[PDB]
Amino acid sequence: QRCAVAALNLEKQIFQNAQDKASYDQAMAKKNGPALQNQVITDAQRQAQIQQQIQLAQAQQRQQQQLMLNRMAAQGLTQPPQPAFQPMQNPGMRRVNSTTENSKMQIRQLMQQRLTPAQISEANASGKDLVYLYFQNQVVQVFRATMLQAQEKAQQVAQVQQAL
Amino acid sequence: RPTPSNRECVDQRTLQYLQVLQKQGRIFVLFYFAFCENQIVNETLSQPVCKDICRKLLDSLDAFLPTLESFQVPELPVVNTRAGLYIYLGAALVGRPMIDDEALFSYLHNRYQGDLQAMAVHLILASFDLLANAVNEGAKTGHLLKSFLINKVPLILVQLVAYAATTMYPFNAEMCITEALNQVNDSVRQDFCFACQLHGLLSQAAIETGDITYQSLPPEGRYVKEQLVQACLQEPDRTLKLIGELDNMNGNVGAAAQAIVEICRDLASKPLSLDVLLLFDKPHKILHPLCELLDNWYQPVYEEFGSVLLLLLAFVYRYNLSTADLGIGVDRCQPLEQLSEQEKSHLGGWIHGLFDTEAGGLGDELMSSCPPQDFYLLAPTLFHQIVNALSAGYLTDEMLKGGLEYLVDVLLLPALVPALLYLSNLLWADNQPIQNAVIKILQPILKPTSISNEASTMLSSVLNIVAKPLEHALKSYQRQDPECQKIEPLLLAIADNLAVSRRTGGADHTELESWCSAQITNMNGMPAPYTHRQTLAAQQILGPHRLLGIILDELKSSPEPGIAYDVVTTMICAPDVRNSTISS
Amino acid sequence: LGIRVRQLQRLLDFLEGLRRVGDDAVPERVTLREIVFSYGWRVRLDLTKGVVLEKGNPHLRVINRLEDLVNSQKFYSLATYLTLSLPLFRAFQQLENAWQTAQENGRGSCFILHLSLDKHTIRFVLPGHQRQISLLIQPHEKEGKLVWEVGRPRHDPELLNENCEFNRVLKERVWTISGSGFKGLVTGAAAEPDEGIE
Amino acid sequence: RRIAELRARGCCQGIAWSRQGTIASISADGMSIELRFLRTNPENGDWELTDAALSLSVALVPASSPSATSSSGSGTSNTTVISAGAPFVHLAWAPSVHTSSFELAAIDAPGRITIFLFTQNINKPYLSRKWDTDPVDDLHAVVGCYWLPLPFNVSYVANWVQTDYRYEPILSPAWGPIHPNHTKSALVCVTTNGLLKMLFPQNNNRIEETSIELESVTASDDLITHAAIGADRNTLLIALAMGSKQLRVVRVGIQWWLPQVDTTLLDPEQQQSDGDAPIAQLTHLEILPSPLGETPQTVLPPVILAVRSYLPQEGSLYAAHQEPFTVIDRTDQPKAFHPAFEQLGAKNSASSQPSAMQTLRKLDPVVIPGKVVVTVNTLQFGRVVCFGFSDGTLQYRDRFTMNEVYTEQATTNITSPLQVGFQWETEGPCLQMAFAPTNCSFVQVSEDGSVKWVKLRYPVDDPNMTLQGPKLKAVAASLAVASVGANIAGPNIHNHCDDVMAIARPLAKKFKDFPTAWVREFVTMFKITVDYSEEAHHDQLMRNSLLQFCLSILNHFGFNGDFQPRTFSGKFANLALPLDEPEVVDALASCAKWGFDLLAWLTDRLLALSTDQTIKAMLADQKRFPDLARYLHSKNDVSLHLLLCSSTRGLLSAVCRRLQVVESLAHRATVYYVTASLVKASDFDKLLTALSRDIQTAYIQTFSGVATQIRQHASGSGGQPLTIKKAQSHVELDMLLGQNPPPGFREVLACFFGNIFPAFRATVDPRSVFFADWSLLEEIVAEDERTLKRRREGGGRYVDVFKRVELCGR
Repeated sequence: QRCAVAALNLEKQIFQNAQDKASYDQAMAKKNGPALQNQVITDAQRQAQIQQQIQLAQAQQRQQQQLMLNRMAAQGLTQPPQPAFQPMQNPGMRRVNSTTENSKMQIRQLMQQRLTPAQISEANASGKDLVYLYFQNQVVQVFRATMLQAQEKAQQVAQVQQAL
Repeated sequence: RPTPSNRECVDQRTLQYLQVLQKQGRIFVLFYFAFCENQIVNETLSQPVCKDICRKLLDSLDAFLPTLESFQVPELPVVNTRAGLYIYLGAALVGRPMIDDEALFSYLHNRYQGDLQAMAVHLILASFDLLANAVNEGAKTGHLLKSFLINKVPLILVQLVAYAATTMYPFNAEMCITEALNQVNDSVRQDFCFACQLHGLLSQAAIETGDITYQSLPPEGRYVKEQLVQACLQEPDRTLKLIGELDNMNGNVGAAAQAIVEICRDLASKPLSLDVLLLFDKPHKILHPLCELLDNWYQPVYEEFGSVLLLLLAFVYRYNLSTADLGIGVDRCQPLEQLSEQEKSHLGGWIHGLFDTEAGGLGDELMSSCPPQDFYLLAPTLFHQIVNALSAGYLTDEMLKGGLEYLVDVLLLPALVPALLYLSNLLWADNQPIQNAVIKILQPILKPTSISNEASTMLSSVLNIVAKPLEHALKSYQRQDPECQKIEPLLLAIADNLAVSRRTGGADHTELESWCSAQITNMNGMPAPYTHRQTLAAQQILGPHRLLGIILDELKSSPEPGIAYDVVTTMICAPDVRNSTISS
Repeated sequence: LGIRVRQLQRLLDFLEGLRRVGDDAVPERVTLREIVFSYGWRVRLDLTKGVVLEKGNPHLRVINRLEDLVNSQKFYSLATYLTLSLPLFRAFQQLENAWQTAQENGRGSCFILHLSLDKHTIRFVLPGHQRQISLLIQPHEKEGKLVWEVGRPRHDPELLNENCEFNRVLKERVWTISGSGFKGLVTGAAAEPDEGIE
Repeated sequence: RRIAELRARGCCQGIAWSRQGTIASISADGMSIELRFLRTNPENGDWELTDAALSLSVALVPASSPSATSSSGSGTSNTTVISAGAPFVHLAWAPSVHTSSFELAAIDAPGRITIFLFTQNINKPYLSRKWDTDPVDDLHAVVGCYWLPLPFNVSYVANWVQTDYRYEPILSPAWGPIHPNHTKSALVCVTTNGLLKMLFPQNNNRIEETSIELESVTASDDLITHAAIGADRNTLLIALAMGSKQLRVVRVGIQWWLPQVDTTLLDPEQQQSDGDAPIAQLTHLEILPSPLGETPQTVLPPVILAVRSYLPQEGSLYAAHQEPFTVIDRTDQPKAFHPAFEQLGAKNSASSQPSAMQTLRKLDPVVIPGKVVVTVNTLQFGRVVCFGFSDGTLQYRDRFTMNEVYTEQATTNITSPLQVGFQWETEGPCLQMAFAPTNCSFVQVSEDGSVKWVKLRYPVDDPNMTLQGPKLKAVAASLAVASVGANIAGPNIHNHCDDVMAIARPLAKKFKDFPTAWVREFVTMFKITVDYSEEAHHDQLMRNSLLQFCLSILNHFGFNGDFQPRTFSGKFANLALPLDEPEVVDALASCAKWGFDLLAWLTDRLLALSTDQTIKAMLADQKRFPDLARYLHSKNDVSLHLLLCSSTRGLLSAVCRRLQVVESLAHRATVYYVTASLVKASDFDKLLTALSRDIQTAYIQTFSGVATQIRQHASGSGGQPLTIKKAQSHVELDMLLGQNPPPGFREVLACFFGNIFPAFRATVDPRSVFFADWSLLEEIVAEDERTLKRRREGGGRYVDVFKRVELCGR
């Protein structure tokens, strides 16, 4: 039965993967009528953002590798999953830092559109925003590393069907 | 909206309109004859309509001659207006009279009856009385040159015997106004007929409107040839005593002189009676037998030489002739030398017994025996040396006057023509001593001491040869020193009555400054105005090709073609006086 | 509605790559394809069924069989990316294989993340929070040809002179052409290995 | 010959073509003036290009109104002059110095004159005189005109003669006099009689309006005797006019004047003087065999040859020669005629002294001249064109024999062609001509159109006419003609249009080597400072003009001379700049951007060369030039040697360091605490762009430019040390060995100790980063790159010159 669980546990993890790869982007495409839909852009943004956290909680439900790292300590198997081996890859503490990070794009956009009492080609303080990319692309990946850290421990016990 | 369209050349355009409207009466360098041939032979290819005019003009212009490229583009009729012989005669009688026999008779655009030329001279008189130019009698050929009819009677009678010249003009002499040319200033109708139309049996019982002949030449039993030469300016009739007078200047050249001195002295004066000879006889019948006596030949010998020389220098300078008489080394080559040649080369006082008596204070001149052909090569140099010797103090005024008293009718007076023709270049120059010397030498010449009325008339006949190039220098010096003249008006108010010469067919100041006019874009019997001194004076200022372009542009747009063609044709094919030289 | 016209336009748009392939062109016909490229592997495309699909052979690029679908179906049919990105991935695989002996014991570990289709990142970690280092790999301007500029991220606080001291026996910030990046990758792995086995 | 038989000799109608300052204007059939110049053909640049009237011509407008006036040239082609029924007839230019041109046109109308004005050679003229108050009568002032000459800042005018063809040709100066002037740097036109008058308009006052003319009657007329042809010049201290008044008499009036009493200047041109003899020998009789087709009529005006004699003792006599007669037939009697008469005026004394004129002699070839007659060299008259398209039977001023008909080099060659190998080329029968300012070409008008300029050409590819060795001194000949009347402001030259690039040597090192030995350039500026480095003729870098292509690859080592004019012009503009504030500051910032870009490119190219395979070995270091020309990489011959770029940029850095402080000085006044002050809008931009330099800071590119410049002295003053009142100049060595690099060559066999990449470079090394200034934008790609044609995608992408920004042309 442990075979039948580890199989489709690897599937749950492969499936929760590629969520980061689809969430790396934010696709802010802006380029009266024009107004009243920037809020709907932000709506779809927060939409795609949220529902990652509940899936994280569901994974932390059957996170069963804190109990195998102990046996892994001394001379653990520790075989990383190289997708050059499984050509299928197909069917058959906080992450609120992301919201805290998105929260710094409404205010530093208001402060960029409050330049009508100003010139035309100087409101381009958007030579900034090369910090938010760094911060996101770091926050998301520093915890994406956990998937690769746990998928290895997954098969520490299922080496050969746990029986042979 | 007054806006100028043409200026300074609009006179032709404002003249041709008046002439075309008068046409319905009773209200060397080259010229057009050789400058339209170019525009034809080089057809203005890529031609919308302008080729028709050009080719038809080249076709029509061949009335002078006869002595299929463009198909002529049409067959347009032709009209014989009243303004053809008007222009022809007005252009022929404007300079040296050049109406000869055949070049005029072989002018047949008419073919049957020459009545269109008996009032085209009444019209000229009427046009030249008003617009005052009565300076003319040279245009009174109405009486004397009517041998045309007596010569045309038999030339047609040889085949047709139905001319009846007696009834020909009396339906012309009803078509002239009776206010200008009256019937009893102008009193010409009473004298044309009954005084020329009876010498030739061309009018009898002429109520309602001595035939001396060409054989008056026994000039041996008498010498009335100084009365014939006086009765030239009288016009009852029979001024045919001119062909019978130009056969003495040939007898007295085939024979000896000394019977010609008086004739030459009396023809040298009265220059208004020199055009009448050329009206009737050719120019080469006088010069050629008179220039060939000086080149082949005692007190009176000098006189006979000078009195004969006095005539060539009048003929040459009144009409502005050239060296077109002896071309075929001669004494008549002197018109080229009017410059003091040099000193010390080969002169060395070659023949200078003169100037030892002519200007000295010693005595007379008897033993000086040099050939009379010292007029040339020794008048200008002698006078230049005299002026130099007078500038510095060498010849006192007493010697100067005693010298200058030697040059009146002593056979040395006709030598002053080249002398003070060259002496007029030293007054135009710029240096005070020499200018004042010439001014001091010019005083006992113009105003004389009232001696020898014969010499006085000789001087008054000499002065009108050089009066044109002599007052120019005087006016120039007056302008240079316009503060203290005190001598100059004394001479200008004297050498002024003799400024009547230069019958060379050219405009003048008060006409040139008066027909430069404008053109904006917004009649009592007299004829329309015209004067051939305008065409050949615009042809010199403006280019001939430019004036041809103007004429063509005007004719293309002028209404009434067939009348607008005759004017231009007979204006182009008229005899030019400037660009024509005589020959044998 | 454009039933056969769909396949017509699909083939008419896909045949463009047959001119620019320059490799072993194609052994297959419509309803499938194959553009196999080897030395002396082939990719099984799909055209019928969803909309499209890709299929590969078990080595050297299965790490991106989920980033290729969008590039193939959406942008264009111009997959000239493999022929110039092969050596980099070969180096990736050989490094991840050579670091094997460390993961058994408690020596260290190395991860690779592929932040995008071209911006990649590699990360070394050592046991007792001794270090946590991450190098970014990224292409740059194409004056003559493309050049990879591998090194520490731009505005990351460098934390000067803690182990960059040792890492400066390789200048620590390279730049390589698309034909000899493997030597730089191996020289950068060996140094950290010698520093971790001590 | 229906057009050569359509030539007018009734007036001095004057040529319709003309050229000065590289413009050419023609009167197209009497209603318009057309302009055209000489361009470089921006595509695959070949100098052979005469523009096909793509400019704004000038047209006579025939419409009018009860009261209308001539218009001026607005933003469009409206430059209309109101006509009165007459076409243009005469065009003439006027001397000028670099500031503004002048060009007047006289109409065959009653004699009205207009004057146009060009300001920046932009072929777009304005008006200066309107001719709306002029009479309509027989003035007709076409019979002659003359612009007075403008003086020189010395006694005479100089022109050179290259002699002594051997190891090197030294050159000596010849010189002639210049008599009159104007008492300004402006000028004045005198047009002769309106057949009566004097009528010279120019009295440019303290105000800038061409005041009314002055007149003085000379030789009044009262009949039909008009001055058909007259001509005037300027003899000793005073003018000299002469007329031929319709007869065989020719008169000479000497019009002396210098009253310009000194405020509002008025000038009574009194003191006209008669007295010069009226020799009636305009044509004398030689009566013998009269009825033959002799006796032609004068056709070309008698041009006065001024007294330019200056025989070694003192001045000499003038010569007013009657130009040809040129009968033209209408036996066969070919044209075959143009006797040219010559008359000079001496002063002799047998008594109280009058002046006199004497006819010298006659000569007559068998063709028809008269198209043009132009005097060259101010000494040797000639270039009498014979209309058979055979330009030039040029004959000396004294004794009138044919000249320059025998090639020779070993001695004085005073003219580029006809002596070293060049030759003319005939095009076809013509009607009018016009010569270049250097008299090395001319433009003609044939029957139909204005055929392109007819230039000389060398017989290249001949077996024994190759350019190598001593035969390469066919360059001193082409040089000694580039200096003509009023030529010391060097940078104005057109004879670049002689391209012999099957030899590749005259590119440089000869045609730039000789002007050095010609005017003493003295280009060794590696001793003192960077202060007076602005020469008027050292800036004449023609090596840029031999760029070999356009929008294609530019010839390498021919843009070393292209990088310098940029860092010259755009980096003295700063020092050229309380001006108009809110509009020039952005241009200053846009120039500083390009400056920092150049600094980045240089400090990049120094790397990737600091670690190459360069070996000294004391027997190499001859490879230096070939190994650099192979890579086509001119980043060392501009930053190390040539002794003056290391000064140009050494001063540019000191200027940028001054520029970067104005922002920090002004922002304190700006922000010291409500809507768009509009000048802080640019001060902010300048401060924002004066901090995006990578780590340059412009404070270290000066230390690394001073260190090497002081290091060079240690060798310069220790290699040229060779064993009272002993001169011992030995600066010519520093001149020569430091002058041969500007034409790309090698170093001086000792500047390979002064190459310390360790010391003076590893200190600027840690003021940048490895991979921070090696990956930039570098929009300087316009000059130095050959891999891509992406820049020719649409209407191209050009770079500005004043603002130095991007530009698209579509």
